[PDB]
Amino acid sequence: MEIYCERVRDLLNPKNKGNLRVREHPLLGPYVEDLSKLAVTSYNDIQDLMDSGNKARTVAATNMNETSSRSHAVFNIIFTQKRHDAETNITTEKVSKISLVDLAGSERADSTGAKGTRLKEGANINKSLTTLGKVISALAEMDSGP
Amino acid sequence: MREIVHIQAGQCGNQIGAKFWEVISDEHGIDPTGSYHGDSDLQLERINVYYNEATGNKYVPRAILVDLEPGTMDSVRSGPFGQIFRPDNFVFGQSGAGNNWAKGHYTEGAELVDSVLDVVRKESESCDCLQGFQLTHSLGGGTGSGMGTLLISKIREEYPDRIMNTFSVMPSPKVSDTVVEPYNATLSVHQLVENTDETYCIDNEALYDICFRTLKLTTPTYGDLNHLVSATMSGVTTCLRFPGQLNADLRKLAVNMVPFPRLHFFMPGFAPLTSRGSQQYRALTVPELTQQMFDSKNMMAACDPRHGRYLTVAAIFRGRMSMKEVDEQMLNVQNKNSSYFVEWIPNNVKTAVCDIPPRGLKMSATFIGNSTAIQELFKRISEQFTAMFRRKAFLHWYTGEGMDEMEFTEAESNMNDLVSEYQQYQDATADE
Amino acid sequence: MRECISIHVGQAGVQIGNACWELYCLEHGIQPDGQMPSDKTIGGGDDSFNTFFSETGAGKHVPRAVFVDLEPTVIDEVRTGTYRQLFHPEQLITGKEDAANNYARGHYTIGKEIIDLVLDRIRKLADQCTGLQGFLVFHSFGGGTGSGFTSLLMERLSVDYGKKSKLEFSIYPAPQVSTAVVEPYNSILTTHTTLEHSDCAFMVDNEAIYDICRRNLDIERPTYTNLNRLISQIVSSITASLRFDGALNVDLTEFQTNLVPYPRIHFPLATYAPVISAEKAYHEQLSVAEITNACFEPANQMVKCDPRHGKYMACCLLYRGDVVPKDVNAAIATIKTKRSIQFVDWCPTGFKVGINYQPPTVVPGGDLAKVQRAVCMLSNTTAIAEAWARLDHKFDLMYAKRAFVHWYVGEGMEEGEFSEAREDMAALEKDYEEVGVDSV
Ligand SMILES: CC(=O)O[C@H]1C(=O)[C@@]2(C)[C@H]([C@H](OC(=O)c3ccccc3)[C@]3(O)C[C@H](OC(=O)[C@H](O)[C@@H](NC(=O)c4ccccc4)c4ccccc4)C(C)=C1C3(C)C)[C@]1(OC(C)=O)CO[C@@H]1C[C@@H]2O
Ligand SMILES: Nc1nc2c(ncn2[C@@H]2O[C@H](COP(=O)(O)OP(=O)(O)OP(=O)(O)O)[C@@H](O)[C@H]2O)c(=O)[nH]1
Ligand SMILES: Nc1nc2c(ncn2[C@@H]2O[C@H](COP(=O)(O)OP(=O)(O)O)[C@@H](O)[C@H]2O)c(=O)[nH]1
Ligand SMILES: [Mg+2]
Repeated sequence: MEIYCERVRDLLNPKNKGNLRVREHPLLGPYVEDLSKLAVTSYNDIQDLMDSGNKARTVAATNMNETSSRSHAVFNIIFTQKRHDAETNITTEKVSKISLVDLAGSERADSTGAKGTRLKEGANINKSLTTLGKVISALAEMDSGP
Repeated sequence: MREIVHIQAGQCGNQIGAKFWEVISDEHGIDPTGSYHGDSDLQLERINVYYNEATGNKYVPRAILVDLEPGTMDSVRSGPFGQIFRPDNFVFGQSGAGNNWAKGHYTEGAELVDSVLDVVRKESESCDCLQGFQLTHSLGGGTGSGMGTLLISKIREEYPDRIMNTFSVMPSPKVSDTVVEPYNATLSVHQLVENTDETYCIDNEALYDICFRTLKLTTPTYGDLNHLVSATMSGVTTCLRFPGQLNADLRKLAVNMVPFPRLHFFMPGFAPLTSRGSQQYRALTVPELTQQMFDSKNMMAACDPRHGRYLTVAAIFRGRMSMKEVDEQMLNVQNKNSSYFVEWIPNNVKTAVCDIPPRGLKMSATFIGNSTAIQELFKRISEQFTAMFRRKAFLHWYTGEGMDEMEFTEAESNMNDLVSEYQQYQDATADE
Repeated sequence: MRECISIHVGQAGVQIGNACWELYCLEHGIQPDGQMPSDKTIGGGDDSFNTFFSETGAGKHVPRAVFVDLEPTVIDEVRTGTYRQLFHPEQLITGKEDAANNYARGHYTIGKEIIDLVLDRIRKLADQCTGLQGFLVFHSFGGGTGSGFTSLLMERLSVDYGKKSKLEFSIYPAPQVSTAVVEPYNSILTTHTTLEHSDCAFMVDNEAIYDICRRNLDIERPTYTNLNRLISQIVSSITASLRFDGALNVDLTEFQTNLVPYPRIHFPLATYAPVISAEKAYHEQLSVAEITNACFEPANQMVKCDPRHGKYMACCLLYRGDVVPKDVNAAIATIKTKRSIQFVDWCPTGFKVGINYQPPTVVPGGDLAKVQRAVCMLSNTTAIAEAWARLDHKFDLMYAKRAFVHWYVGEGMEEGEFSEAREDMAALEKDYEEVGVDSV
C-alpha cells in the first residue's frame, strides 16, 4: 500500500480510482478495509507482484533526485506456520507479520525547485514527517521516563 | 474578494439561518424584496461577500437550504423574507430522517446529496475568489447531523484548500428533547473532529440562562436564541466587510486560535447586554465590555471556563475606540487571572478592531475562546453513550439501515481520545 | 539631484505612509490634488522638491512611492479617501486573501504572484530617477505580509540594484502588550533579511510611544494616528538635509558612515526630543541644552530598553530651526562631562552633528505644539540586545512543544528552517556583547 496525500492507495489491485477506507478493529487495532491481500506459492509470483507495485507507484522528478518518491510505501508479509503432527500437534500455531516501510524524504521547497502541485505534495510530506517526529520524540520520552 | 458560501440543514439550522439573514440584510440595508434602501456608502462596498447581483439592481443571498421534510421549507417561504432567496436553492425530499442518524447519512441523504452538491458547485464556480464555507445544524437530531456530516465530508474532498466552519447546537446536559441524542451526537463528533477547520459550540441551556438572568425576559422563545446566535455569527466575520484599524480574516483567526489540528472547538460570546430598562445605569465603554465578555455567565457553551485553562482567546471589537485601552485591558485580564491561562504560550489574546459598529450600538465585542473545560461536554455524551450501548437500547433501528457495532466503537474511542488530549494540558504544572 | 524611493508594506506600513505623506505634502505647499498654487504666487524656485515628488507637464506633482499589501481593505481606504488624486493609480493590491500572520504564506505561496509587478513598478520609478540615493522600506515584524513579503522584496532588491543604500523602519514586538499569539515566530524568521541585506534598521515599539504620549503630550487614550504622526516626524527629520538649506548637512551616506562601526552592528535607536503639548509649551524655554539633554533621558526612548545597562558607541544629532554651533558644542561638552552616559573606549569622538534651517511644521488637528528648535538623535548603543533577549525567550517557550508549527509547514516551510534562524539570532546577540568589552 501507499500513502500519497492522506489517502491510502492499493498497488497490486489494478486501476481503481477510488480510495480505501481506514477502520479500527476494536481488538486488533487500525487497519485498511478492502486491501487486495494476495497469496503466493513461488518466488516468481512475489517478484512479479513487486515489479507491478513499483511500476504503479507515483513518482515525480525534482532537482534533488531524477526519480524521487511522492508517497510513503508499506510492504506487508503475513506468514503462517502449520505443524501437522496429527497424533499430537495442531495447525496454524504461529502467525507473524513482517512490515517494511519506505518514507518520503523531507523537502526543502526552495532548494528542490518545487512549484505548483509539487509544492503541495512537498507540504503534505513535510506535515506527515513532522507528525512522525513528534510521536517518536513523545514515545521515546514516555518510555524513558517510566 | 472573499466570498462565503452558506449552507443550512435541518429544522434548527434553517431557523437559525433565516434569523441570521434577517440580520445581515439590515446591517447592509436590503429590503425584503431585494432592492437596496440604505443611507451610508460603505454598505455596498463589500456586499459581494454574501450577496449576488441580479439584473434589476437586486441582491440575492448566496445560501443553500437543505432538508428532507417540506414543512420547514414551506414555513421559510411563507415568511417575511421568503421571497429573498433563490427558488432553485430549495433542495428537499420527503419521508424525512426521523431522528435517525443512519437514515440521514446512508439511506435517504445519499439520494439528495448529489443535487445538493450540484447546487454547491454552481454557486462556488461563480465566486471570484472563494474564502470558505459555513454550515448551521444540530447534532442531537436526525437530518441535521447525518446530512451535514456527509456534505462536510464531500466538500472537504472537493475543496481541500478553503476554510470550513460550523455553528452546531450540541445536546444539553439536562434539557433534553430526544431520547437517542447520545448516538447521534457521538457519531457526528467522530467526523467533525476530522473534517472541519473550526467549530463553535452552542447549547440551549446556556442561551436560556443568558435570556433569563441577563436579558431578564419572561417568556423566551426560539426566536431570541436565534437572535443571540445570529448576532455572534455576524460579529465573527465583520472584518471582511467593513474597514478597520486591525483586520482579522477567518484564516487569521484559524491560525491564531488552534495550536494543534484536532483542537478546533470554541466557546463564543457577545457583549454587551443591558436587558433594557437598565441601559440608563450602565456606562458603555471598553473596560465594561471586557468585564462582561470574560464573565462565565455570558458564555453560550454551557461549560464553566473556571474548571480548566484558556488555551487561547480572540476578541473582535466593533466601534470607535483607542488602541491603548484595548491592549491595556487584555493585558490586565491576562495578568489578574494568571491561574486560568496556559503558561507555555507567552501571550494568548488575539485582538481585532473594526470601525463600523452595529445599527444601534455605539460599541460591541465578540469573543471566541478555546479552553480545556469544553472536555466536560464531551464526557457527558460519552457517559450517556455507554449507558445505552452496554445493553444496546435502541441499536436495531440503526442496524436495519446498514451499520454495525464497529462504527459505534470507533466513534466512542475517537471521542475519548479527544477528551484525553484536551485533558493533557488542563492540569497546572506542565511548564517547560 | 537627490532622490529617494519609499516602499510601504503591510497595514502598518501603509498607515505610516498615510501620515508621512500628509506631512510631506504639508511641508512643501502641495494640495491633496497635487496642484501647487503657490508657484503662481511665488513665481520661481524648486519648492516642488525632487527628493519625493516628480513634476509632470501640467504642474501636477506625483510622489515617488510604492504601496503593497495582500488584502484590498487598507489600500481601498486610500483609493477613495482624501488623497485619491495624489497617487498614481498603480497601488498593487493582491485580489486574494492575506498572509494571515503566516510567514510561509507571505514568502512562498501567496507572497509570489505579485512580486514581479512590484519589481516592475520600482524599476520604472528608479529609471525615471536621476541620482537615486536610497530606499526607505516601512514594515512591521509580527505580520505575515510585513515579514515574508518584505524579506522577499529586500532579497530581490539587493540582488538587482546592489550598491544603493537600504534603510529600514519597523515596529518591533513589545515586551508585554501584543496583538497576536504567533509574533515571535515571524520576528525570528524575519531576522535573516534585516541582518544580511538591510544597511541600517531603526526600531520602534508601541509601548514606548504610548508612555511618551501619556506623560509628555497628556493624551490618555491615544490611537495609532498619533504613533504614525510621531514616526513621520522622525523620518522627516532624518531626510530633511536632502531638501532644505542648512549650515551643516548630512547625506544618507554620512549616516551609513558614522553609525555603523562594523557591518553586522547596524541596529541603532532613534529619539525626538521636543514632544510637548500646547498647554505646556509655555512655561519652558526649550533651549538647545534642554532639548539635547532630553534625548538621553531613558524615559524618552522609543523602544522599551534601558540605555544605562549598556554603552553608547555612536551618536548623530540632527537639529532643525534656530540653532547655533556654539550652543551645540557646549551641549556636547556637558553631555561628555556626565558619568551616567558611558562611551566605549575605542570611540574617543562619539558625536556627529548636523543643522538645518527649516523648522518643523505643524499638522492641523495634531497634538505637537509649534516649536522653534527641534532635535532628532540616532544613537547606536549596546542596550538593544536586552530587548532581543526577551523575544528569544518567548520563542523557546513555544518551540519546545512545536505549537502552531503545522500551519507553517503546510505552506512550504521546512521544520529545520526554524532552528537555524534561532541560532543565527544568537550569533548576532553575542557580537553585541563583545564589541563593547573593554579593551586590554
Ligand atoms: C434600543 C437599544 O439600542 O437597546 C439595545 C439593548 O438594550 C441590548 C440589550 C441588545 C438587545 O438585544 C436583545 O434584547 C436580545 C434578545 C434576544 C437575543 C439577543 C439579543 C436589542 O434587542 C438588540 C439591538 O441590537 C441591534 O439592533 C444590533 O444592531 C444588532 N441587531 C440584530 O442582531 C438584528 C436583529 C434582527 C434584524 C437586524 C439586526 C446587529 C448586530 C450586528 C449587525 C447588525 C445588527 C440593541 C442594540 C438593543 C435592543 C433593541 C434592545 C443586545 O443585543 C444586541 C444584538 O445588541 C442584547 O445584548 C445587546 C446589548 C444591548 O444593550
Ligand atoms: N505603530 C503602528 N503599528 C501598527 C499599526 N498598525 C498595525 N501595527 C502593528 O502591526 C502588527 C500586526 O501586523 P501587521 O503589520 O498588521 O501585518 P499586516 O500588514 O496586516 O500583514 P497581514 O497580517 O498578512 O495582513 C501589530 O503588532 C501592530 O502593533 C499602526 O498603525 N501603527
Ligand atoms: N437553538 C435552537 N434549537 C432548536 C430550534 N429548533 C429545534 N432546536 C433543537 O434541535 C433539536 C432537534 O434537532 P432537529 O432540528 O429535529 O434535527 P433534524 O430533525 O435533523 O432537523 C432539539 O434538541 C431542539 O432543542 C431553534 O429554533 N433554535
Ligand atoms: Mg493585514
